[PDB]
Amino acid sequence: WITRINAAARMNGLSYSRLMHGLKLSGIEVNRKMLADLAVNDLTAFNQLADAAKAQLN
Amino acid sequence: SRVGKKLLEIPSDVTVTLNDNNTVAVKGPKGELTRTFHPDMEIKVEDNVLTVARPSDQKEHRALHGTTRSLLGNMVEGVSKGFERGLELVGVGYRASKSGNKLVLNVGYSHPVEIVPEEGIEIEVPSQTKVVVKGTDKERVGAIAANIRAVRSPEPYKGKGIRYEGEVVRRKEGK
Amino acid sequence: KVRPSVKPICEKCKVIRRKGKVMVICENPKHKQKQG
Amino acid sequence: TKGILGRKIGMTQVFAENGDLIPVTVIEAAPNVVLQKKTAENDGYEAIQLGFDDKREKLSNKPEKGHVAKAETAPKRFVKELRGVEMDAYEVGQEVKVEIFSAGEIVDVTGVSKGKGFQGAIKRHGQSRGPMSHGSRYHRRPGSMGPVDPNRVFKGKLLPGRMGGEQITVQNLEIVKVDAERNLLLIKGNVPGAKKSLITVKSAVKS
Amino acid sequence: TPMANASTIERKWLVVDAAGKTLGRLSSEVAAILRGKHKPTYTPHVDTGDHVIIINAEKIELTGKKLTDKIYYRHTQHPGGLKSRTALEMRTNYPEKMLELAIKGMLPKGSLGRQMFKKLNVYRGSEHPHEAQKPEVYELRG
RNA sequence: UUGGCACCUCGAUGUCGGCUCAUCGCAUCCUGGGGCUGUAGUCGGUCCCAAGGGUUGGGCUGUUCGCCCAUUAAAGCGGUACGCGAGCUGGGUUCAGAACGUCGUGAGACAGUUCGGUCCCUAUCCGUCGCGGGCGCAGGAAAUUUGAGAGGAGCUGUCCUU
RNA sequence: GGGAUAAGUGCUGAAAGCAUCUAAGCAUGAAGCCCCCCUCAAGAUGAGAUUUCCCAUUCCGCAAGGAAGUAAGAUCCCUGA
Repeated sequence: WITRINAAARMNGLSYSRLMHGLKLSGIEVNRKMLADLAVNDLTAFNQLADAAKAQLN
Repeated sequence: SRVGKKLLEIPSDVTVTLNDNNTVAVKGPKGELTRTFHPDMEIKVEDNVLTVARPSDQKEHRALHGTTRSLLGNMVEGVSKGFERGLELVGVGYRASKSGNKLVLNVGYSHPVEIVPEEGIEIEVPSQTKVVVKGTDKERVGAIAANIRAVRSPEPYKGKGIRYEGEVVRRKEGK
Repeated sequence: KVRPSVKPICEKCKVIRRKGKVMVICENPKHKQKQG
Repeated sequence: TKGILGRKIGMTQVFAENGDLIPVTVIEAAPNVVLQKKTAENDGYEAIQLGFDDKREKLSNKPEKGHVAKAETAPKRFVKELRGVEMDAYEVGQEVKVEIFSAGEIVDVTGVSKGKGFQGAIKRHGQSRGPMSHGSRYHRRPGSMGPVDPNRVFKGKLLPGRMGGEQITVQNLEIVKVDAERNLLLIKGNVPGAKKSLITVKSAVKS
Repeated sequence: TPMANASTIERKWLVVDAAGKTLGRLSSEVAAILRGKHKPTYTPHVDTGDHVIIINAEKIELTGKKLTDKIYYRHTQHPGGLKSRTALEMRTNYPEKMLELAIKGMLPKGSLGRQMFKKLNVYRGSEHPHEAQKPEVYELRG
């Protein structure tokens, strides 16, 4: 599922090495890594979490 | 103690363009020469003055600095003067003439040697002894005469075969 | 000649590093050396 | 390069012009018919199929009966290409025969060699027999395969097999005469292939 | 019970132009697409390849001396019968074996490194008969 | 190579040398091509690149090696279980017999010598070299092909003219 | 024979005003390399090619599909080389 984050995180222009920093800051989100994956089954629910990532990437 | 900061003068009439990129096309009475230069060299053409404006200072650039000027300094003054070389046959059963435009040398090999010149190269036959090539490109003319000297390279005992004018062969006392 | 200690002998010898090979070139053709 | 193909018959001796003695083959190769012109505008390369030695209609099939329709002649057994003639001077339907050749044309000749059957290591490769006496049991046999450390036989170690049956070019022959009256070639020397096999008589690769 | 696709996957043809690019940094960018390291429905055993038709096979640069110092090796099973060849012979004669050998070196070998490799095509620039599949142009990430 | 050590094998890994069949590495004997020459031509020394090919018939001894006979463009080294015994020969070492010198009081001993002295195997698998039967190649068929790829060939001596 | 190369041999020219086979640029050069010469060869699953053939049945399964009879051709069987 770490590949299944980069196969979605790079759709929105981020990397897993940066994305999992974003979820650790903006939010203290303890999301399951199969379930921040699953957030792909119903995209763009994942992108709106990736939207939450980029706000503390600035 | 540089070369590419020297200047190239063109009074008349060897005209030079800035045909990009960067195919600097000489003209003139003799002909036209097209040396293609690598894109770091930024030639500034003043009033009858060709120059070199270098991009920067590295050993890549400095070794390419003086050359691109002094290729043109061979080119531009080659469409006014031309260039020529002097071959000097020393030997006994060794002689020279042309036939058609091949250069028939009866060098002491059991078959005569013929040297076909290229376009824009005129290898004169002045006499039995000397042979003169005449053209425009120094990297062609001297290179054609280098294709001639290796017919019979000069042996050190009796200096034989083709030989540039003038040239000092190191001499051995064979006994 | 070919040797790993390429040096000029007389002062008429130049040391010209052609092709990654420290060659010494001179007038007298018994100075003709190379490491290679 | 010109080339025709056909059967041979056998060997003769024909002396000529001197006190000589020439080993001469006899070839049936006339006449060939141009059946199809392979063209590089369609197939990439240039060739001409030639057919030879027409057969009766019981021996020929409807895929191949219609193949001779462009030349409009009888069905015909032996078909092969020839890459690649001077282009063209040929038309599909022109009866190529012996008339090209002469006494002096240097000629390569190809054909399928006389198959001798399953033969052992001496006869198939020129390998050498061991000692026939001195108590030695090793004779007639190929012997040592290879070393020990690679633990295998290297590919190419010669062994018994079926000798023959390949196609062999034999070069630089001299066509002696031309017999368009009898459809007969005459070639100096030995020509590969058994009695009555098919033989392609090219022109050589010279010089 | 996460999701793992099987025979419900749709494949999309691409084009990579290798013109002023190294060997070398695009093979690892074509392999990941052939293997499918960008579709989020990525299940590793199920042939996820949206696949690439390479154009300008005659134009590939590669830095350093490696036209003349990098040498291929295609050894047979015959003793000492290797046929080596420099890259300059392979850039001129046929580079169709240059890239396909590179991608076959990229992929996981087995029965996917055949199936990922059956997906790729290489065409010498710039003509390719794939009008009837319409590949979108994949510009590269660099 | 003579060695050191004793780490695979003493419920067995056959040891010297020949015959066959080779491959491979070049640190090259030639042959191709060159620098230097203390190279006048001739023939060399020496250093460079180069494995494609060739690299002999004996006498002697078990011999590898070695010397010598005569040729040759030359008669290269070296690895591959000092290649190769489920492919062969045992001529020696190292089975018992038998002697000789030497040693021991004696049985006997000796890398000191000599004459004689059962070399087993129906090929399972992988290899190798040939032959077939399926199947596939988006319908079945018959001919001729193209060539990605695989091999084979790759040696040279004289002589006459110039 | 062709084409690129080894060691050479260079023609130009700088950095380092001259010089300098090299760094940009162009050559020549070996029984070496790649072909040409000869053999295999589309099982080359990347299964290529062109030529000429036979045709586009009869029944079931509404359908996907399955059988039975058949053309082009071939095979068994026989005389053999």
